[PDB]
Amino acid sequence: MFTINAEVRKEQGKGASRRLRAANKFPAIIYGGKEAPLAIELDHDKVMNMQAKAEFYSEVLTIVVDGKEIKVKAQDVQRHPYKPKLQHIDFVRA
Amino acid sequence: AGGSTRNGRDSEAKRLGVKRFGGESVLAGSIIVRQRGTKFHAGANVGCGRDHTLFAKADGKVKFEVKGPKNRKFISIEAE
Amino acid sequence: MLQPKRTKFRKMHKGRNRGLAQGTDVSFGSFGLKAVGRGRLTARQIEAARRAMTRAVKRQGKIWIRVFPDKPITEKPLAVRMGKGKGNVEYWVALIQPGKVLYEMDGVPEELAREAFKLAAAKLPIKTTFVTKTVM
Amino acid sequence: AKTIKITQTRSAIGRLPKHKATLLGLGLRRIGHTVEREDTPAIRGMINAVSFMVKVEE
Amino acid sequence: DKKSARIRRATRARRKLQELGATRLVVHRTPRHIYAQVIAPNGSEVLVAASTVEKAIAEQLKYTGNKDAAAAVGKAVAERALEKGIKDVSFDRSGFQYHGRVQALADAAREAGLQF
RNA sequence: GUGAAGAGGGAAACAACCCAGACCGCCAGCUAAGGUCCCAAAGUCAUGGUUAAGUGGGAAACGAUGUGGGAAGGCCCAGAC
RNA sequence: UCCUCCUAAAGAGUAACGGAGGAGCACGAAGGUUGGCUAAUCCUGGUCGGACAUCAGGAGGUUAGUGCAAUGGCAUAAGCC
RNA sequence: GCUCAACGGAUAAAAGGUACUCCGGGGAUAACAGGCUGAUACCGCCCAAGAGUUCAUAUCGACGGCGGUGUUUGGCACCU
RNA sequence: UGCCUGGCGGCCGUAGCGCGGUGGUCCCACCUGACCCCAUGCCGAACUCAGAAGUGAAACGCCGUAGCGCCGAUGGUAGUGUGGGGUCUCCCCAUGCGAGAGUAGGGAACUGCCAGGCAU
Ligand SMILES: [Mg+2]
Ligand SMILES: [Mg+2]
Ligand SMILES: [Mg+2]
Ligand SMILES: [Mg+2]
Ligand SMILES: [Mg+2]
Ligand SMILES: [Mg+2]
Ligand SMILES: [Mg+2]
Ligand SMILES: [Mg+2]
Ligand SMILES: [Mg+2]
Ligand SMILES: [Mg+2]
Ligand SMILES: [Mg+2]
Ligand SMILES: [Mg+2]
Ligand SMILES: [Mg+2]
Ligand SMILES: [Mg+2]
Ligand SMILES: [Mg+2]
Ligand SMILES: [Mg+2]
Ligand SMILES: [Mg+2]
Ligand SMILES: [Mg+2]
Ligand SMILES: [Mg+2]
Ligand SMILES: [Mg+2]
Ligand SMILES: [Mg+2]
Ligand SMILES: [Mg+2]
Ligand SMILES: [Mg+2]
Ligand SMILES: [Mg+2]
Ligand SMILES: [Mg+2]
Ligand SMILES: [Mg+2]
Ligand SMILES: [Mg+2]
Ligand SMILES: [Mg+2]
Ligand SMILES: [Mg+2]
Ligand SMILES: [Mg+2]
Ligand SMILES: [Mg+2]
Ligand SMILES: [Mg+2]
Ligand SMILES: [Mg+2]
Ligand SMILES: [Mg+2]
Ligand SMILES: [Mg+2]
Ligand SMILES: [Mg+2]
Repeated sequence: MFTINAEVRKEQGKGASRRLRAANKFPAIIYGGKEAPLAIELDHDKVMNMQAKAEFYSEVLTIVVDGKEIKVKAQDVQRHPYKPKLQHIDFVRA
Repeated sequence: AGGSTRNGRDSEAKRLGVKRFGGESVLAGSIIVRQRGTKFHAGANVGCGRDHTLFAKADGKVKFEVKGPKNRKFISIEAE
Repeated sequence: MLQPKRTKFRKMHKGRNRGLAQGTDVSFGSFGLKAVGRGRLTARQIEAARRAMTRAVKRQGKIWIRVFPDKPITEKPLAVRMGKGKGNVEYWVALIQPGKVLYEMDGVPEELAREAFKLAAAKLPIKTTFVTKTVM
Repeated sequence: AKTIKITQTRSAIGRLPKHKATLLGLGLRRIGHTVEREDTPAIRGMINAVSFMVKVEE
Repeated sequence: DKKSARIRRATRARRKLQELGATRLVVHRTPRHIYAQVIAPNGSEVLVAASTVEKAIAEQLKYTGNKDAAAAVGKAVAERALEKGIKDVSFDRSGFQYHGRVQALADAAREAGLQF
């Protein structure tokens, strides 16, 4: 089981996403179902450790945003081209 | 000393293109497009020349539009 | 030495080598040698690094080569002035962007692939790194 | 009447011709020249275009 | 197949009348019946129509798909067109040969008063 | 875009770089780039860190228990190294 | 000297002893119009007849064709009778 | 009626030599040398397949890679 | 008004293919015949004419079906205008624009005029 803590992005775009990855974070999005897509932000080192397991990309994950748990699955991940880092993750609502 | 070439040539630029754009009021007979083929096609009140030149048969504003099943580009003169 | 058999044209512009790469993930095999730097390689550098890892695995396992040198590089001869046509095609390169997986390998352990890709990377001008097959 | 103060704070020597025309449209002439213009979107667009070398005072 | 080749055979003069702005008479021909309709230059609505499927025309006839039926149709559509004030049209053969029942129809419409 | 056809201040000196466009005069003031120990105008300013190489104040592949910070890990008072 | 493409930086235009190719004609029908038609290639079967003549069906759907270079066009065919 | 094709066509009609040479000019343009550069050259270094009885690194060092100097052959044509 | 069908359009693949099913009162289609109108570089195949015995087999139309085709966000990424910066063959920062591909998902078209048939 993986429990991830997230925060709703106050601002979006290229400059913001570069600036989060400056401040050791990275954006993600939760989508799927009838609910609207949710633009979140994660801590990079936690999720980078959690993703080393295939359990991460197989099991159902709990994302806590505003104290609201969301069971999702890792649909797709954008990785850094030559560094062991994460750019962005798509989460599908289970 | 030595060398040569075989690739020195090129031809003159024929100044094709779109001479009057959309929403641009023209007189009758005004050349809209010069072109080789029918990259565009003649719509309403627009004639096609010998060299596939698109000219206005009437006066009014140019309307670019895509019609037909093949999504071909037609040029028409709206009335005004 | 890798080289296109036919080409539609004999010569090519110098171009540029900006942008990020596309062959980023380890597609086929298990271990990969990923380019970090930027530049152009050649068929000689490719074949030398292939030899160094084929010998380092003692032809055990399977090696993919993801790149192919398709860009011809011309040079003018010595004591020839700067005019009078484009120079003659001398060798072939592959433009390498950061992130390009250059080689892949499987059927061997990880440590053997490390020492093989290190022996190969000593023949290559660009700075490389070692990567593994990521799930997703 | 929703009018603002615009003050040229940098020089216009090596700047683009389009920026020089924008400063002429604002009526700015020299540095430190404080001018008083109405607040329209067209004015705000010129200020957006030369925001590096003016200082708008609301 | 045959339907498609008839359409290909017709779609040149149809597009030509489309750019001519011509009010157009459309003939359609079957082995049993023959159809006619006068179409506005927008091509989206009709003005008059006649056929051998109508009872008022078909009951006066022997067989619906002969030349005598085709002349009675072109006469009826001409009398309806002149009733509605439509006089000058352009005949669209709709990929048929101008021959036989089609020619007898257009000759009947010319004789009744249409102008093409 | 500048020079050419454009001076001034700065980059030691340095047409073309940075700031900035010289009507004239003044033993007045504010600033730009760039700077503030002395040559040489102005902070030996403040606070918190890093560097020990005169690095700063010239250079690569590569090499190395230099050193600072961070996240994780596997052995361990059932006694680790 | 002329034509076509790239260079040419999504209007036009744009240079080099830059990269690649052509033209210095032909046609009294290879023009006009009306009417009609629709390719390449492959598969199977079939007398001489064979990888490949002609014939019949099917796949395919313009990968063909355009008097000649290339580019852009072309099914309403500008292609073919 | 012109391959006036040197194709905006100097004339209807035209090839060469000069170390016997001369004038006007040019560092707008070459040779010498300087300068920039450093492909080449030279000097180093990296990896280490191998050779060296065994043994990569005593001595060499394939395939390939990174630099330095300004020293050759050259490039440009900034001074004269 | 409902259903079905034919014709002419609009639109131009969420509209197309495929697979399965289904239709014949009318319509349509095949279909019968051809001395004639007309036709075949031979051939009533086609074109055409005179018809209506048969069949919906084919074709067409309709219904269904996600094997495709097609459409397609959100977020991010690439790029880039201006300004600024660096270790300057390439990148970064502020700001503005913002893809393509891909993902979720959608999706087995919609609509107008006239006419006819059967029901109502
Ligand atoms: Mg930006
Ligand atoms: Mg000056
Ligand atoms: Mg100065
Ligand atoms: Mg200096
Ligand atoms: Mg000075
Ligand atoms: Mg300052
Ligand atoms: Mg002082
Ligand atoms: Mg102090
Ligand atoms: Mg252009
Ligand atoms: Mg442009
Ligand atoms: Mg022809
Ligand atoms: Mg025709
Ligand atoms: Mg055969
Ligand atoms: Mg001449
Ligand atoms: Mg000339
Ligand atoms: Mg002598
Ligand atoms: Mg002299
Ligand atoms: Mg000179
Ligand atoms: Mg010499
Ligand atoms: Mg010299
Ligand atoms: Mg040097
Ligand atoms: Mg060298
Ligand atoms: Mg030994
Ligand atoms: Mg050694
Ligand atoms: Mg060697
Ligand atoms: Mg020297
Ligand atoms: Mg030299
Ligand atoms: Mg020069
Ligand atoms: Mg000198
Ligand atoms: Mg079916
Ligand atoms: Mg028949
Ligand atoms: Mg059936
Ligand atoms: Mg987007
Ligand atoms: Mg998109
Ligand atoms: Mg569909
Ligand atoms: Mg269907």
